[PDB]
Amino acid sequence: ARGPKKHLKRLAAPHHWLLDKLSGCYAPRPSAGPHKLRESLPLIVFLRNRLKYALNGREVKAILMQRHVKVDGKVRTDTTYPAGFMDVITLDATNENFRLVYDVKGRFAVHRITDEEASYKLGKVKKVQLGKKGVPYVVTHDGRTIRYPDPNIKVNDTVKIDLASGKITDFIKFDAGKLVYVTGGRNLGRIGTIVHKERHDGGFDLVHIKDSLDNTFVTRLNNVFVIGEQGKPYISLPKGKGIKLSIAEERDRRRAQQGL
Amino acid sequence: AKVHGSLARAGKVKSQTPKVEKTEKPKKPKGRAYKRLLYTRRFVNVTLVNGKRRMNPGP
Amino acid sequence: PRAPRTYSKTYSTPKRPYESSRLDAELKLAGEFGLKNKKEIYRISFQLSKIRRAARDLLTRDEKDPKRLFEGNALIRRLVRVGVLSEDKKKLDYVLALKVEDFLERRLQTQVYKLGLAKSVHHARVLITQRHIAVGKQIVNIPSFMVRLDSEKHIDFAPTSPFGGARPGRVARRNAARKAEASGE
Amino acid sequence: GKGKPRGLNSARKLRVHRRNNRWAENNYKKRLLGTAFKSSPFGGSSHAKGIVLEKLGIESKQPNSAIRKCVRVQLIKNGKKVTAFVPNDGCLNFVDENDEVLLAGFGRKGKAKGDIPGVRFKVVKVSGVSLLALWKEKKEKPRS
Amino acid sequence: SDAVTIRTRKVISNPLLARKQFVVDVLHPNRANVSKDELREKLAEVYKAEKDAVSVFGFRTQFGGGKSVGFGLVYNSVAEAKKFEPTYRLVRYGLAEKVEKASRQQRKQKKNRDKKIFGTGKRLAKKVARRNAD
RNA sequence: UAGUGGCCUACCAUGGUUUCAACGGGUAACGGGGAAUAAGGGUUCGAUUCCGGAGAGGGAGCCUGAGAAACGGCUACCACAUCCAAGGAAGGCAGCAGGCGCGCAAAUUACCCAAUCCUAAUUCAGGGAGGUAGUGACAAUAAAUAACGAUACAGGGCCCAUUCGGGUCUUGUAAUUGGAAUGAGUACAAUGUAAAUACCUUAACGAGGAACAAUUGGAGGGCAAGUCUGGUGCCAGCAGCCGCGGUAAUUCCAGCUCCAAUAGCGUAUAUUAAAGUUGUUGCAGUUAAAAAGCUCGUAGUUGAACUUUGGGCCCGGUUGGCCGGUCGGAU
Ligand SMILES: [K+]
Ligand SMILES: [Mg+2]
Ligand SMILES: [Mg+2]
Ligand SMILES: [Mg+2]
Ligand SMILES: [Mg+2]
Ligand SMILES: [Mg+2]
Ligand SMILES: [Mg+2]
Ligand SMILES: [Mg+2]
Ligand SMILES: [Mg+2]
Ligand SMILES: [Mg+2]
Ligand SMILES: [Mg+2]
Repeated sequence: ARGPKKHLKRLAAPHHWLLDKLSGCYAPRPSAGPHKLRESLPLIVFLRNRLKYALNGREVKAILMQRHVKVDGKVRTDTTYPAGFMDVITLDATNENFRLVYDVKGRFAVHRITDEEASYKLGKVKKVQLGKKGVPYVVTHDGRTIRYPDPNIKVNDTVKIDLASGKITDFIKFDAGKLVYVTGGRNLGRIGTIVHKERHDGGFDLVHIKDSLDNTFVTRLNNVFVIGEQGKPYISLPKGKGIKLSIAEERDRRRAQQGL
Repeated sequence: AKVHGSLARAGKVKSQTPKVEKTEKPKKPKGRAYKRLLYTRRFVNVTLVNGKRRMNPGP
Repeated sequence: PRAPRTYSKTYSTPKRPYESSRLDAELKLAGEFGLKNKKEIYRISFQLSKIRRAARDLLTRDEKDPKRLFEGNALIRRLVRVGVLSEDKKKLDYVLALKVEDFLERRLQTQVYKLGLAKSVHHARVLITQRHIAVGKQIVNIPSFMVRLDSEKHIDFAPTSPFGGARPGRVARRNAARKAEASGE
Repeated sequence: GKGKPRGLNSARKLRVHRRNNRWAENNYKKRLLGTAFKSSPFGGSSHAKGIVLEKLGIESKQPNSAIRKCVRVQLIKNGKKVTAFVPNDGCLNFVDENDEVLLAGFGRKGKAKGDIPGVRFKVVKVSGVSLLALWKEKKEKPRS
Repeated sequence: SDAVTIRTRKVISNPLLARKQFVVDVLHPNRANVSKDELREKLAEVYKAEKDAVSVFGFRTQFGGGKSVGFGLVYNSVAEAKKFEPTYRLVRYGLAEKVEKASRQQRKQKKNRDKKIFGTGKRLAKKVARRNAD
């Protein structure tokens, strides 16, 4: 329609932001940025809707223009900045550091982390190819170009990133036995060990994933994200740890809390 | 078929009525009250069945 | 360009409108429970229908099925909570065999009458709409209100309004004034 | 068999056969030919305003005997001349000629009602007031 | 005027906008309504502040009387409240004052007249002097 | 051309689609998410809150720019229309409001950026996007229009059963009399809100039946409710259909009484179910409508049987077990 769209209607928003239907008509349209639109969480959502610090979209700007909040160690003044998976939101006041990571329902958790952990983030490597003057580089899932990587690093490997420097500290090869975070689909937010990979040339590779309670499931390779070795998560995981209980089993765990 | 009939008697019997007026009687209740009134008449007191219940019986 | 606000019809009119057997049996219920309209009866028939439909659709499915186990127990507990379904019957089969009067017996209007308080269903409707009776803390002026079995003890006259306490009304405060000024000079 | 194809791969014949046989139904044929729009005085609208041209005393059909009181109307939208019944006792008195009438249907999907030959419409309002209201004597028939 | 009472629930410390924000539950039996300028001072006592730092809004009464839930927040200082609060809330407290705008139609109308005028419109008004007689 | 491509040009070939419906015509056709009705299967609708497309009176052209074949940009032609000192100039509400017209058919030339979000050099400005009120019986939710006494006045329940009836247990009816209860309304003041308005809360004030007064349709059948009174006399009129009305009208116009639904109820048209009266599930074809005059026949539909079957093992599973032993779960 003549050129790019600047609005987003509240119903056409991502469901996983959990915006109320009545209060509004539009919803905050993510600016262009590191993450894809439907996979992001605008800061205005994070501040106002999720943490309950701001009450309006004016107050979100009041907070952003003080230059408190910083995403991956750099200050941002954009209400609709597209923060996404593995990003570190650091507030100076409070001294709360959070990492955006999916709970099991497939929604961004309020996952508070220690100040040590906030030094780094993981990065799924998307493409690895040779740049100008023969200099090799990798491309992470948040679109960071990193030049001069370890030649062991191939596509689909995760890569630990220093943030301050923005350099590869360490990496994890994609193989059988590695822990995984599923970052899309029905099984968004589940955690589990890789079992084997199905090939399918000129198609979509699939990844069988066991979990701690011995429930297998398959996803597309595009939705998988390596996060460690077996029982050795590089980041801190949220409460649950990507388990997926039945609606029955969930309802039983409410009746423990119901006692009070 | 015959469309040219006389129109003269139009409104004969409405004009020929003796205009008797409505009796200013006491007003019956509305809402739940009237549904109570119906229930008492129909079930509770029990109307004089001649085999079967009437409603609006003659003299 | 807002979101649509949803809404729903809460009742269903009967198919054949002058069935005499029905019309009698309806007025039996409007008398016993003191209901304004046939619409109040139709409301409860419609709520029963959705329940029975829900239970039939589960009984088609096998025992030891997730959706049956989950929603079956949820339907049962939801009925047991409001005291429509008794504590003995919790099979699912028993929720099907469940009459219209089994809902009517748990609404406020009747539950006021049955706990003393009024003396008639016709009085109870008044008390409720006149803002006298109150559930635990707050006033309820809706006779339709289904009492939830953990609230039946807590029904009493309000902290506001006469009977419970407070000022002695509007008519008394005029009727006290007229006798007082007549006696005095 | 039952005179219709039963085969698993016989969906085409079944669908096409049924299409051809639906033309035998009354409502379907009217709905697809577009009779309501093409013919039909009102042009597939529930009501129509028109101008009274005449007053007709239509003799009823047998075995009844009566002169049913009717008005020849010219509809504003089309120019289609139409006869309408003027219901209730002495309501032809209210109409007069060159008075704008709202017509409606009679109740029978464009068939003539009762014993009145060739009359498929009725008056509902005259000069912007209800014939019911005039005959119960609630409103007054305006000056014009 | 019996009991009065006041109670703050779900209290969040907010360093970013530099305030404590909370739900103001108000068990007021045998009253009608506590005013906004009344809740503020009672809360200014408990939180140890001046009334100009306190804010209060959105007080829906319960059905059948008794409670009146609302939302209140108390800034650290007055200067902090003056910058962060919206102007409309400050006017209710009487800290800011209503700047007298025209109606929107007039401001708009005016803007459209000024769209016609290129430049400052000094030399245009000079030609108006010799418009009546060239 | 951004780029693929008959996208276009030159040269060469003679191809490409089609009864599995091409091509053509119609559509009172923008598509979809969906809506209505719903035993199951279906039938009908979808201009309209989200998504996609197209358009900005009709056509074509094009500048600017990352992005437009843009119309609150330009250029031309066509149609329509405005101002003029007649030389010229300026136009595009299928944005908001409003007017005319058209018609069965639809609201204010209001208040505001406070919320929702968008734009900009941008915490500030702007936004008829959007929100707020007005109009609004489109549709939907809840839900007043009375309640309780005691003599009263007909009895019915059982016990005095003397034939007096003890008013026995209570239920109706009286234009008989009682003190209570109340928001509809009006209104302090708060609350609410950008500012109000309205809810919610609340001082003060506000039911005696003549008033704060419920209606809309019916009363032969289908169909729930009168062979009750007065009128008219095949007339007026009713009557979806069957039928009523020509001097006792159960049907018309009325009064009384009664029925039904009720803050709603009726009418018209369309549509779904009823319709196994479109039939896949699931109709019918001797005589009710309907087997081709007869056979051949291409597509279509359909098409006999037959190919590792049985036996012997072994290993984990899932429910009931069997002692669920504390009526609940355990191995
Ligand atoms: K009957
Ligand atoms: Mg657009
Ligand atoms: Mg069209
Ligand atoms: Mg559409
Ligand atoms: Mg159209
Ligand atoms: Mg136009
Ligand atoms: Mg366009
Ligand atoms: Mg154009
Ligand atoms: Mg325009
Ligand atoms: Mg535009
Ligand atoms: Mg048949």
